[PDB]
Amino acid sequence: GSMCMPCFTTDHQMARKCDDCCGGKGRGKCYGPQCLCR
Repeated sequence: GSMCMPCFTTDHQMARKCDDCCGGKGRGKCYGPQCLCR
């Protein structure tokens, strides 16, 4: 699908994980339930 991985509000480190999925610092955004690569 569009998302690299989910974003869950209950994971306080979701932003870091989403960046990891998307290849590093600043590369992913949590937008609602989806981590999307910028």
